Amino acid sequence: GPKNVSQKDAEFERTYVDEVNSELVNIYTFNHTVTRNRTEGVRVSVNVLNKQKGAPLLFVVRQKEAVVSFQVPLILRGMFQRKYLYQKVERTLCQPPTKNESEIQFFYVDVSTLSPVNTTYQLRVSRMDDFVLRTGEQFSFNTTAAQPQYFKYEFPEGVDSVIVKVTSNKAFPCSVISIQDVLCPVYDLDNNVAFIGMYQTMTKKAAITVQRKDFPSNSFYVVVVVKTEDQACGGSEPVDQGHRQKTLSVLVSQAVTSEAYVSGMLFCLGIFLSFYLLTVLLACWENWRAVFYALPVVQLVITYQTVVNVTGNQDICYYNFLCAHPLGNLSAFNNILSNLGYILLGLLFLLIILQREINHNRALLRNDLCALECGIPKHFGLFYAMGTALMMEGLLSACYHVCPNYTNFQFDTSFMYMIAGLCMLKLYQKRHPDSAYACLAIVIFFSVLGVVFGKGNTAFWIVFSIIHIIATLLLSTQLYYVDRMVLLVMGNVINWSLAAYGLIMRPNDFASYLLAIGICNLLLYFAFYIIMKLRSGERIKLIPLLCIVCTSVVWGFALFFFFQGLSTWQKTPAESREHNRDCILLDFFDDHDIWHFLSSIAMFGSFLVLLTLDDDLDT
Amino acid sequence: GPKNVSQKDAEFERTYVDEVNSELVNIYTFNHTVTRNRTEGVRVSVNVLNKQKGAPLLFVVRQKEAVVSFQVPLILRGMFQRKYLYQKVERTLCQPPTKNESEIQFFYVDVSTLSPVNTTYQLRVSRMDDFVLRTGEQFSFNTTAAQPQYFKYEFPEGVDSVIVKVTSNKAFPCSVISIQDVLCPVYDLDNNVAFIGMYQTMTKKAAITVQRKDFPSNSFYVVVVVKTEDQACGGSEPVDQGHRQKTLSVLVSQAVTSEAYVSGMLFCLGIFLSFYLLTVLLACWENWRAVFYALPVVQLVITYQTVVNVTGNQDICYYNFLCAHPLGNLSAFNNILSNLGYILLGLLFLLIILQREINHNRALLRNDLCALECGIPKHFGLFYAMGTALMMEGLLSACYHVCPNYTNFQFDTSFMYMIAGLCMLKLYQKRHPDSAYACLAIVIFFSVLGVVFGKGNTAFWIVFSIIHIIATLLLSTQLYYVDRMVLLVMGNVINWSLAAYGLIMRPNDFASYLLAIGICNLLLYFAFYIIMKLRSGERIKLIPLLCIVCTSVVWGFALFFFFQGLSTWQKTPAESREHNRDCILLDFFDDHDIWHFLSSIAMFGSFLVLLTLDDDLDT
Ligand SMILES: *[C@@H]1O[C@H](CO)[C@@H](O[C@@H]2O[C@H](CO)[C@@H](O)[C@H](O)[C@H]2NC(C)=O)[C@H](O)[C@H]1NC(C)=O
Ligand SMILES: *[C@@H]1O[C@H](CO)[C@@H](O[C@@H]2O[C@H](CO)[C@@H](O)[C@H](O)[C@H]2NC(C)=O)[C@H](O)[C@H]1NC(C)=O
Ligand SMILES: *[C@@H]1O[C@H](CO)[C@@H](O[C@@H]2O[C@H](CO)[C@@H](O)[C@H](O)[C@H]2NC(C)=O)[C@H](O)[C@H]1NC(C)=O
Ligand SMILES: *[C@@H]1O[C@H](CO)[C@@H](O[C@@H]2O[C@H](CO)[C@@H](O)[C@H](O)[C@H]2NC(C)=O)[C@H](O)[C@H]1NC(C)=O
Ligand SMILES: *[C@@H]1O[C@H](CO)[C@@H](O)[C@H](O)[C@H]1NC(C)=O
Ligand SMILES: *[C@@H]1O[C@H](CO)[C@@H](O)[C@H](O)[C@H]1NC(C)=O
Ligand SMILES: *[C@@H]1O[C@H](CO)[C@@H](O)[C@H](O)[C@H]1NC(C)=O
Ligand SMILES: *[C@@H]1O[C@H](CO)[C@@H](O)[C@H](O)[C@H]1NC(C)=O
Ligand SMILES: *[C@@H]1O[C@H](CO)[C@@H](O)[C@H](O)[C@H]1NC(C)=O
Ligand SMILES: *[C@@H]1O[C@H](CO)[C@@H](O)[C@H](O)[C@H]1NC(C)=O
Ligand SMILES: [Zn+2]
Ligand SMILES: [Zn+2]
Repeated sequence: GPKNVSQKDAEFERTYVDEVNSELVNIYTFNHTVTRNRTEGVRVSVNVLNKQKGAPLLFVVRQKEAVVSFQVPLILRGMFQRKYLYQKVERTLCQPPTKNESEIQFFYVDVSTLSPVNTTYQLRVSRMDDFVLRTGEQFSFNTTAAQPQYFKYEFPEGVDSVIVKVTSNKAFPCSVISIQDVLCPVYDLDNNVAFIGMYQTMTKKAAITVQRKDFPSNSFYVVVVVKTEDQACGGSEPVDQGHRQKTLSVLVSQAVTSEAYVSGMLFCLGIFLSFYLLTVLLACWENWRAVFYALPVVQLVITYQTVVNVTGNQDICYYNFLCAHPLGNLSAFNNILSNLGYILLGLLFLLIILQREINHNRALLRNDLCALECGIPKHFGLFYAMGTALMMEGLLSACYHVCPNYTNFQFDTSFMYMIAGLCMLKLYQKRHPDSAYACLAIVIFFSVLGVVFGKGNTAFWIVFSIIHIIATLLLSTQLYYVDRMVLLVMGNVINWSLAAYGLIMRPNDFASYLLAIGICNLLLYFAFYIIMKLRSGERIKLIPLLCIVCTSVVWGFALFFFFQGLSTWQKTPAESREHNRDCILLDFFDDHDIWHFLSSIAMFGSFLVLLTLDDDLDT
Repeated sequence: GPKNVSQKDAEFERTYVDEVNSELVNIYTFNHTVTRNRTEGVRVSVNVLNKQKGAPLLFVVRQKEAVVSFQVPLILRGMFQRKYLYQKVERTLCQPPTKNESEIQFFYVDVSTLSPVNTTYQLRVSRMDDFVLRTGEQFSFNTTAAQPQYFKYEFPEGVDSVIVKVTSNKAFPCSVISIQDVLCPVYDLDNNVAFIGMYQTMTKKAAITVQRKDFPSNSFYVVVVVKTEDQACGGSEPVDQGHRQKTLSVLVSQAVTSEAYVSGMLFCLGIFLSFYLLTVLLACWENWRAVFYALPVVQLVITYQTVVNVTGNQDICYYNFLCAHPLGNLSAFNNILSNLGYILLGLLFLLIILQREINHNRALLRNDLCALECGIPKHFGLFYAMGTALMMEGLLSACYHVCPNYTNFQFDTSFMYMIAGLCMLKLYQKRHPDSAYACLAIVIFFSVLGVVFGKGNTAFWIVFSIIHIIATLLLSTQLYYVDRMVLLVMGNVINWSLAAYGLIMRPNDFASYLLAIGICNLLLYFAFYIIMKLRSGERIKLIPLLCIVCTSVVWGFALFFFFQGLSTWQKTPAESREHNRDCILLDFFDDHDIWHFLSSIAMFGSFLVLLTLDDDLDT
């Protein structure tokens, strides 16, 4: 007649080799017994042998309630009208749940083409024996840009959230890992995948935190889809592309139940309400025996945070996805407690100055002669800024850590130098009792130029490297005697030891690097201040000296953890996600959160250097 | 046998009514003669009559080089697992260009289902006689969420850019208008549409500017896709949804060729190099006859601008899409020249102060007695700020107008009050020659609270309304005699006339509204300053008075155009795009760009009030 329609009764796990004309159509009738409980996923797999350029095979999979139709050799899209041609196509068949416990279910495969030559294909329908994922058990597979895959997970009895971790041992097939509910169809194509769910482009690691209140089915599909071009991960006639494949590994493990939150917050209070206990008991017994930054920052952040929450495109906020414990609508709630050190110490510092000035004033009322002529003259208008600034660093970082990003970046660390600036100002306002804000603004502007060029050319880096060493020998002679020539020994080597470290690494983060120059230069001056006392008639009581060794150590651990993550921020969040790590402390905090703890203790303990350093000069 | 396969030879523009079992499949063989030049688009259309709940029809359209397969009644997705069921499906068939001038082309339709009851459908394949769009000719059609449509445009001989304008007379089907190249397939589904191209959610208006350098085919497809739920436009068992349809209208018109740019830029220079000409000729003949805002602003903007340029999601930047002439990578280049008034007048102002102070200093060298005791004492450290501030308002608005948005919003107008503040400070520093920055920061913070609540509840508005009238009677008695009680007459009514206007409209924009309070309150004080002179022995020369009438008028036109668009910024850029308008002046500038022109002339002409107002007090 017009055409030829052949109706074979097909079988699972067998390979059929056949031929189709422009005048022949093949229909295969597969059938499987589905069970309500032990769902198994069917998976079709076709492969056209030595196809010419004439006309594709057209494959239709007809279930009871869905039609899925593709054409082999599949042709996929590049950026600039580039085409890729895959000879081998695979697809898992979505199928909805059943009201009966077990029932027989049919589906048909229809193979046809409109080319006048006998095309030979290779059809094999095989059942998946590893569909449903199990909690805490690794699993490996393969996928290409023509053969997307997806697996099922269903939450156990009494697990309210999991974290789907997917890893790969190599870089450049670029996968997308979407997470979708269990209602057919499954959006596992390059165009479909971004439609719904909450995805994550991966290169070596992806981690998605899932909570079963969003899934009334108590289950979800994990969908892995490779991409034709690697531009979104930092890479560089149809072009056959079947030679490019990706091996992966998926592990689903339960998240922290509820105690890591309670035992995490009872750790911040336990070591900062400890200082309040300590100083009060130390002071009591012994004695008688800015807004211009608050406004623009926050309202951008609230706008930016909800975007992912309402879109599920997790390439926006540069969290540490392996340790990011959500609470409410906050996706990294453990990076916000970490900023309790500033809010609880920058305030405690102010209380110290209050009573210090209040205790002082009574001496004038007592008509003390010392208060008028003995000791360095009082100036507590700068201490009230250091105490104020610290409290404002734990508020512009708690707002940065709601979506860390290239845009949001300057908010925290730029204000950090201000704190370091006041320490530099106070020492110079001490010895020479008779401005720098431009330099802090310049540094921010330089970091802004270092923000417009953070991944800037290495030519820019050596420009900064050269300029820094010029400013190294410039400020060297500003404060310049055997002891004086001792200064330039370390004052120039340490800066060399840092600028050189820049070229060896070229951290994509810049402002955070300048912070390293900040302390590493400043911390030297403290010694330069102390060596003045030791090599003169000046002395040190045990109260200030004790606050010198301790704070010189907490600046050691802090600068260690501040270095544990320094390159853990790159372009293309897919690359920046390769560096995430599990939670070190209490399984709630990681390296960075330790830095927010140690920095606030390093700084507060260096304020109480200045406060009591020149307190032996009273008499 | 196993099934029944019927092979009909079908015909165009006829309606076939047939039945299918779980044991019958229909195959229709359509054929059309395609021509290289006059491409016509085929369009299938199926409709299932009184379908039960059992099992869908499955439709496959098999061309020579593509398979398109759906299932009727189509089921579409809501937000929270809501399903919608369409009984009627339509689709235009994509088909690639032909190497022959004209050739016969076949395609098959396959109708089959797996339900055991005779389902009756209604298949009609009809050719489209209005496929290819023509330049400058309106065109109307219809579409639903099951029947997406797309049309073709190909650029004429010598037209380098067009603007696709689509309008609708009603609001709430939410369409998406993508623009894609002419390579099959066409992504005209809810999931596909966002994949590639450059789309725009519409409610009443959409306008996409297209440039044929991005399309080597010299043509593109305009794709219209309705949406099931109206949430993205501000709205509120499967639920049958075929009763909801959208009528549209598409007009493609050529953009400004090249002269609107040259004749636009030769308009900014012609009226600001005019002032330089004017004042120099007026002065010469007659006489002898901050950085803390530059850094955070810009680098966010460059990051934000390229996102649309690399994604084509034009619901991000709140341009005026009907008048937005691109140049380079800037999408609204006519909103950036408009800010040449500040850069060219805030600088000219400084030149005035220079020679004013330079001419002054020689009087002291000449040992003039007047310069020491006659006239109000000189203080040009505040004028050098007003001249500096103006130049910095035409730089934080030229950076805002690269993507206007809720986040980017505060950059320009917040700094505007600073300029108004110095004018208020100068007058009070004049009469009382012996701070407000907190109020400007508070206003920004209040506008920040008005930014966190811009669309805030009307309860918030009346709070501001009540508080403003309290501050109306508060500052009234600060500066308080028949003339003194004249002050409170207008000083309180005008503020009432504004706060009341707020409740009648409740503009979603807030900071811009506060600007209206800014001038409308400030502008009254100028009169309050002038009425002091007129009702005393004080006088006015013709040089200052001339600069009073003129600047009181340019504050009339400016506040007119500043009101022509005040609600033209809402939530959901689909709604905010209903308010766009064509270009008024030179077909390059619109209402807002006139405001950037008149504001800079209104301000500069009010500085030269203060400069020369009290210049009759010399002797
Ligand atoms: C369902 O498919 C199976 C194939 O897996 C069919 O079972 C075959 O039946 C034939 C005829 O008796 C025998 O070769 C075997 O019993 C089966 N073949 C196998 C297991 O390879 C079965 O007929 C199909 N069901 C229906 C209703 O057609
Ligand atoms: C993924 O693909 C790789 C091939 O790239 C598979 O590795 C092959 O299969 C087994 C397992 O090692 C060996 O017998 C072959 O020699 C392997 N080939 C190579 C080149 O290594 C791997 O098994 C696949 N992963 C699966 C099936 O889970
Ligand atoms: C292409 O389709 C057309 C239908 O539009 C077929 O033309 C029909 O041919 C029959 C047989 O002679 C006659 O009824 C008319 O000539 C046509 N019917 C119409 C116009 O309604 C034509 O046969 C098809 N071509 C092929 C090769 O099958
Ligand atoms: C879009 O649909 C409307 C119906 O909602 C069509 O209007 C109908 O068709 C013609 C044109 O006015 C009239 O004879 C009918 O009475 C109209 N019905 C109603 C209720 O107004 C309109 O024609 C369609 N647009 C097209 C086909 O371009
Ligand atoms: C296939 O078509 C040919 C026509 O040449 C003829 O043998 C018959 O119609 C069909 N036979 C089979 C086995 O399909
Ligand atoms: C199982 O499914 C069949 C349809 O194949 C249906 O007729 C039957 O009612 C179902 N079982 C029960 C217990 O309802
Ligand atoms: C293959 O093509 C030949 C034409 O040479 C034709 O006779 C034959 O029927 C086709 N199919 C097979 C299975 O040989
Ligand atoms: C349809 O199937 C029936 C079987 O009951 C039989 O008439 C024949 O096989 C087929 N007839 C037609 C016209 O398709
Ligand atoms: C027109 O198309 C046919 C295929 O149907 C092809 O054989 C022929 O070569 C084409 N015409 C020319 C001039 O190449
Ligand atoms: C409709 O269903 C009946 C069963 O009652 C069956 O006999 C018949 O073949 C079906 N088709 C038509 C066209 O009547
Ligand atoms: Zn931090
Ligand atoms: Zn503006």
